[PDB]
Amino acid sequence: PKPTKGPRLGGSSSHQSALLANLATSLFEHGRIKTTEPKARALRPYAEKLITHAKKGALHNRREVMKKIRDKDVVHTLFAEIGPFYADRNGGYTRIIKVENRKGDNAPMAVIELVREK
Amino acid sequence: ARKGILGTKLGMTQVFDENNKVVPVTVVKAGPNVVTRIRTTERDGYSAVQLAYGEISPRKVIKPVAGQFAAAGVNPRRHVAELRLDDEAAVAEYEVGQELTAEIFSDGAYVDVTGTSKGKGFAGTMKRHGFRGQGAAHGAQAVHRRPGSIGGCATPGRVFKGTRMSGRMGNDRVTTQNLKVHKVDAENGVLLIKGAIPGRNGGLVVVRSAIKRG
Amino acid sequence: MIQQESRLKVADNTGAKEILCIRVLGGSSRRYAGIGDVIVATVKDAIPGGNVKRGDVVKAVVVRTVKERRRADGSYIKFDENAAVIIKNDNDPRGTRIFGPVGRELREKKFMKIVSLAPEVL
Amino acid sequence: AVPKRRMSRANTRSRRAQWKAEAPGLVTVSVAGQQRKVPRRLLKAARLGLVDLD
Amino acid sequence: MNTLDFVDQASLRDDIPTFSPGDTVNVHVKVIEGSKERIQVFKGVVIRRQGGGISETFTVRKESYGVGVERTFPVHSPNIDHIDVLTRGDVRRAKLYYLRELRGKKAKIKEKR
RNA sequence: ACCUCGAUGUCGGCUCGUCGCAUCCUGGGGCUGGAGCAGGUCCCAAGGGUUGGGCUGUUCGCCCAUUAAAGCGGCACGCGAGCUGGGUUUAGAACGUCGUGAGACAGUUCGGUCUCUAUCCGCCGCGCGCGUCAGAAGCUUGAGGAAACCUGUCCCUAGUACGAGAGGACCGGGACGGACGAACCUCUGGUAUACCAGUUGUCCCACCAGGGGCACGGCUGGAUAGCCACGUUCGGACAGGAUAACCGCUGAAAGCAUCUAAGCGGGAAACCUCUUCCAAGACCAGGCUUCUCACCCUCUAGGAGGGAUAAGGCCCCCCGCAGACCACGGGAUUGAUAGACCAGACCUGGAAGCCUAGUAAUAGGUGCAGGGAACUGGCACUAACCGGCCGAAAACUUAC
RNA sequence: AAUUCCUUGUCGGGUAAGUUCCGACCUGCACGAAUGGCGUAACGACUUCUCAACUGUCUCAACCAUAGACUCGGCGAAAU
RNA sequence: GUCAGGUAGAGAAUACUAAGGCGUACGAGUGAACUAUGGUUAAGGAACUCGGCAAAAUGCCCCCGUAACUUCGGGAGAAG
Ligand SMILES: [Mg+2]
Ligand SMILES: [Mg+2]
Ligand SMILES: [Mg+2]
Ligand SMILES: [Mg+2]
Ligand SMILES: [Mg+2]
Ligand SMILES: [Mg+2]
Ligand SMILES: [Mg+2]
Ligand SMILES: [Mg+2]
Ligand SMILES: [Mg+2]
Ligand SMILES: [Mg+2]
Ligand SMILES: [Mg+2]
Ligand SMILES: [Mg+2]
Ligand SMILES: [Mg+2]
Ligand SMILES: [Mg+2]
Ligand SMILES: [Mg+2]
Ligand SMILES: [Mg+2]
Ligand SMILES: [Mg+2]
Ligand SMILES: [Mg+2]
Ligand SMILES: [Mg+2]
Ligand SMILES: [Mg+2]
Ligand SMILES: [Mg+2]
Ligand SMILES: [Mg+2]
Ligand SMILES: [Mg+2]
Ligand SMILES: [Mg+2]
Ligand SMILES: [Mg+2]
Ligand SMILES: [Mg+2]
Ligand SMILES: [Mg+2]
Ligand SMILES: [Mg+2]
Ligand SMILES: [Mg+2]
Ligand SMILES: [Mg+2]
Ligand SMILES: [Mg+2]
Ligand SMILES: [Mg+2]
Ligand SMILES: [Mg+2]
Ligand SMILES: [Mg+2]
Ligand SMILES: [Mg+2]
Ligand SMILES: [Mg+2]
Ligand SMILES: [Mg+2]
Ligand SMILES: [Mg+2]
Ligand SMILES: [Mg+2]
Ligand SMILES: [Mg+2]
Ligand SMILES: [Mg+2]
Ligand SMILES: [Mg+2]
Ligand SMILES: [Mg+2]
Ligand SMILES: [Mg+2]
Ligand SMILES: [Mg+2]
Ligand SMILES: [Mg+2]
Ligand SMILES: [Mg+2]
Ligand SMILES: [Mg+2]
Ligand SMILES: [Mg+2]
Ligand SMILES: [Mg+2]
Ligand SMILES: [Mg+2]
Ligand SMILES: [Mg+2]
Ligand SMILES: [Mg+2]
Ligand SMILES: [Mg+2]
Ligand SMILES: [Mg+2]
Ligand SMILES: [Mg+2]
Ligand SMILES: [Mg+2]
Ligand SMILES: [Mg+2]
Ligand SMILES: [Mg+2]
Ligand SMILES: [Mg+2]
Ligand SMILES: [Mg+2]
Ligand SMILES: [Mg+2]
Ligand SMILES: [Mg+2]
Ligand SMILES: [Mg+2]
Ligand SMILES: [Mg+2]
Ligand SMILES: [Mg+2]
Ligand SMILES: [Mg+2]
Ligand SMILES: [Mg+2]
Ligand SMILES: [Mg+2]
Ligand SMILES: [Mg+2]
Ligand SMILES: [Mg+2]
Ligand SMILES: [Mg+2]
Ligand SMILES: [Mg+2]
Ligand SMILES: [Mg+2]
Ligand SMILES: [Mg+2]
Ligand SMILES: [Mg+2]
Ligand SMILES: [Mg+2]
Ligand SMILES: [Mg+2]
Ligand SMILES: [Mg+2]
Ligand SMILES: [Mg+2]
Ligand SMILES: [Mg+2]
Ligand SMILES: [Mg+2]
Repeated sequence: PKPTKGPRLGGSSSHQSALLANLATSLFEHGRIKTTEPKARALRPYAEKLITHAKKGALHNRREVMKKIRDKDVVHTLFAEIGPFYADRNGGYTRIIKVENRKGDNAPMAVIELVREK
Repeated sequence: ARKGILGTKLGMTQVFDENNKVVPVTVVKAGPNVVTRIRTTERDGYSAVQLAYGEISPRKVIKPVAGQFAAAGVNPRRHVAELRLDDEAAVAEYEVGQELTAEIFSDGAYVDVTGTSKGKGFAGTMKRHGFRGQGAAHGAQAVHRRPGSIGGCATPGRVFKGTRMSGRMGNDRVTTQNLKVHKVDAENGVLLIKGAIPGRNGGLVVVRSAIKRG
Repeated sequence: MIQQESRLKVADNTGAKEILCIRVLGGSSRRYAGIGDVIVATVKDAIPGGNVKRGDVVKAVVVRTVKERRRADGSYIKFDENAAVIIKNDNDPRGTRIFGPVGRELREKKFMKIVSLAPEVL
Repeated sequence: AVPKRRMSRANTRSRRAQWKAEAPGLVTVSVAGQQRKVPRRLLKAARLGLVDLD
Repeated sequence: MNTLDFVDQASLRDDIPTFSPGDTVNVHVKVIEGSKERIQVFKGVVIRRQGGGISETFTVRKESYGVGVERTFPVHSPNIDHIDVLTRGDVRRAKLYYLRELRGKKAKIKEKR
């Protein structure tokens, strides 16, 4: 995907790599999370790449998703109940909805979740 | 007398010469242009022709603009600009609603291009005006790249209005002069410019007959 | 691309091996030297029985440059080592036989003896 | 550098008066039988049921 | 869609043979010398190729007496009498940028079989 | 010794310029002890430019190699709230000299803290409010400002004119160069932190196989787009008008004579236009069309206050090669702005697994393979909407 | 010369050029023998000069990821 | 002042880890200059500068072989 244009979100490449992997894992584990809105914007490409890999189940995709997100539990649930459940849907896997601004620092939070209409 | 036409830059490439050389060429899409107005000296104070270009849906155009286009007798266009004439002999050949395409130019004649330069952002003095940086060593004290002295002291005690220093560049009209046209077409209005012209991909450029040599 | 203090090869049999550039010629604030530019260079070392001794101030023309130089057909030149040819006031070499290839630009720069005598022109 | 004289009432207050805030518009949406108020950013989210309002 | 395709086709040149970076090729160069036309032979190794539609462009590099030499022509050049690739070469890099700093026995090019 | 000792920081170097002309070249003229080139001198002329190095802290100066030249000066001996402390200009020590002595020496030699977050003026850029007389959208003319303004070599005329010879013309063409500025990413390169691969050590996922985590991206080879120059194009006019110096015509005062006092003129990088950008906040606030051109209430009928509207605008959304925030630009279902899918190009270079041969570290096949951002199109699968807010004529005088 | 104002003394080596350096001459303003003289193997975060490699110190800067600078939210300074 | 694990290791250096304790009390975003900490860079390699200041570069183990000079230890890990 297109890289973040400005100075990066978390403050370094390794840090955002770990951050994005953790966000993707937690979001796929749970289903609906509330996070910083630009963070969800930058989250969208990673989760969508995971959905793309999931659509075609195979050993190479097993290893690709493993090397990306580092959890046997989340990769298994991803390949078992998320994967085939988006077989007939092309693109548009996540929804971004923003909510009341944070009290701590007035940062705009957005609730990002999988599409469960179908 | 003086010809002109609007265009759009989409790419920039090279083409081969009949003298067996190679020449870089700028893609300019001089799409079809329609005359929307005529300017007469007795009624307005000068002589010019106004042109409109592009395709916009009738609801995306502002209602006064759509009404003006309907009064002109042509369908709505995207952007509007004019070309200024110098005598009524060239005025008489242009009439309201006339359509102009790219074959009006003949290859072998210089052209002048005018467009908006790229948006470079708020840039430092040395990058903007081509200053010289000082030593990044030998004991510099955090003035590595910042210009420095500006003028005298207590006489005149000021800056000399017009001093060249920091500010935003680009995002302004810039003209390039005396350019080859390498090859023109009649089918879909595509005109070629040997060299590099200022602007952007999918941007707006206007080409006019060269004033320098023509 | 030859500048002041530039360190060059010799492609001649005059008796010199290594020359140091002195100035680049051609005009005020002359800044770079390209293939077919007459420059002035000084000899750092030489063959013991050579015609020219070290320390002489001799005019030279550069023929082999590492940096790309375009031609009319877009032809870019990357050579392997910066080399020059020792020249005299009569636009003629001081040597009699030449090492390595040469570029076409010398032909347009009127230097005929070098381009004719070189083993192959490229 | 430092200031050397006290900047006057008019200067201080005139500079300060430009710093303010702007009140936005509100959007009424019919969800769950109640009409509640969101910014237009949340109209679709409110109709579908994807935004949390205390 | 590279809308310049129907303008490129006007000057597009036929009988273009296939070549890849790292292939050994020679080019004939038409040179006018004193109002006289003649033909030269320049052998070399292609190091990069960048297409442009009608503007497919490539470089040719050779080695002479241990020092490299180059000529750079685009594909549809009317100066090129013939593009006679000698043997198709196999190179790991499609751009041979690193070939600048390999000397002598280092700067050889693999031959596909 | 008139201002400054309840503080005006000092020489040089770097960056950054500005102004005058007593002008270095380029430009135009007068004279010669100016055969021709090659000169010397004086006038007019500030448009443009005016080297890099070795030496020393240097200014200066000497030397080395070109170009057209390597100008003179003023601007707190331009410029430290822009930078350097090399010397002058503290505290050590030493040499030589002076002084029996502490110490000193416009004598020398070594190292020796350079602080300040911009209030105003000024400046470089970008914004909010208001008026241009009903209210809005476009296009603009343009007074008035800015930018730029440099130049070398070769061939023909013609080795003719000339000159004893050697030597060698004016003017004009044609072609080819440089330094400077403007623009751009086709080439060619630089960079490339979600792209690929190779590799050392360590830790982890039940075993291995394979993977990842960290060690400046752990170290390197690359590299799409974007940004950029070393890369590629273009420009420095032609011509027109009035002029400096200069050269003239017919001509008198003064029968002549005289470029001038009447008049008519030629005459340069100077001057005004011509080239490019800004520009109606240009307050004489300019001009041409297009669009909604009538619903009220209240105070008291003099005007004023409040509400309900259209065109249009704003908010908000996705965003952009537009951007510090703003501003600018695109689109909103009657939809391709952003995201993804597919395809293609491109980068990367032979994935995983299985089998075969080899005891082994491997190699081969399945296969132009696997993986992959910014490049192009098709599809609404997702996000930008059952919508709110700003926003319409006091009139009078003359002629027709 | 850690002593030399004229002085960048003159002569030789190094580079294109060397007011520094090295080697000699003595015209030692104003060296000099225990406030020691001349050399000296070894050492020195000592002084000065040259050389090969190395490099953005430079020609001439470009790009990239950081921490500020920027906007928003919270608290909230000073020299004058 | 006292306890001193594993793998590489000459090691109490250094890199990653166990036992064990922390992310140390302002944050969320926007490719601006510019400042600071770093990486890379065509090609030339000290041409800037008072000075190669800073940077860049070699760097470990085992072998082969190492000059002028000297107080006979050294110089010497010379250099390669
Ligand atoms: Mg520029
Ligand atoms: Mg600089
Ligand atoms: Mg610094
Ligand atoms: Mg006094
Ligand atoms: Mg006083
Ligand atoms: Mg004081
Ligand atoms: Mg001062
Ligand atoms: Mg001072
Ligand atoms: Mg004068
Ligand atoms: Mg003259
Ligand atoms: Mg004279
Ligand atoms: Mg002058
Ligand atoms: Mg000028
Ligand atoms: Mg110097
Ligand atoms: Mg001055
Ligand atoms: Mg001063
Ligand atoms: Mg000054
Ligand atoms: Mg001064
Ligand atoms: Mg300051
Ligand atoms: Mg100040
Ligand atoms: Mg002192
Ligand atoms: Mg001092
Ligand atoms: Mg003392
Ligand atoms: Mg004594
Ligand atoms: Mg005494
Ligand atoms: Mg005493
Ligand atoms: Mg000291
Ligand atoms: Mg101080
Ligand atoms: Mg301070
Ligand atoms: Mg302030
Ligand atoms: Mg004007
Ligand atoms: Mg590169
Ligand atoms: Mg790059
Ligand atoms: Mg990375
Ligand atoms: Mg593991
Ligand atoms: Mg690790
Ligand atoms: Mg690190
Ligand atoms: Mg690498
Ligand atoms: Mg770029
Ligand atoms: Mg008379
Ligand atoms: Mg007369
Ligand atoms: Mg107005
Ligand atoms: Mg509206
Ligand atoms: Mg907008
Ligand atoms: Mg490639
Ligand atoms: Mg594998
Ligand atoms: Mg892609
Ligand atoms: Mg696209
Ligand atoms: Mg209202
Ligand atoms: Mg009134
Ligand atoms: Mg001495
Ligand atoms: Mg002395
Ligand atoms: Mg002595
Ligand atoms: Mg001396
Ligand atoms: Mg020195
Ligand atoms: Mg003496
Ligand atoms: Mg004495
Ligand atoms: Mg004694
Ligand atoms: Mg004594
Ligand atoms: Mg002693
Ligand atoms: Mg001694
Ligand atoms: Mg000694
Ligand atoms: Mg470098
Ligand atoms: Mg520079
Ligand atoms: Mg990056
Ligand atoms: Mg921060
Ligand atoms: Mg900051
Ligand atoms: Mg900031
Ligand atoms: Mg505060
Ligand atoms: Mg220990
Ligand atoms: Mg650790
Ligand atoms: Mg612990
Ligand atoms: Mg900064
Ligand atoms: Mg830095
Ligand atoms: Mg590198
Ligand atoms: Mg270099
Ligand atoms: Mg050196
Ligand atoms: Mg010096
Ligand atoms: Mg150091
Ligand atoms: Mg030794
Ligand atoms: Mg030894
Ligand atoms: Mg050693």
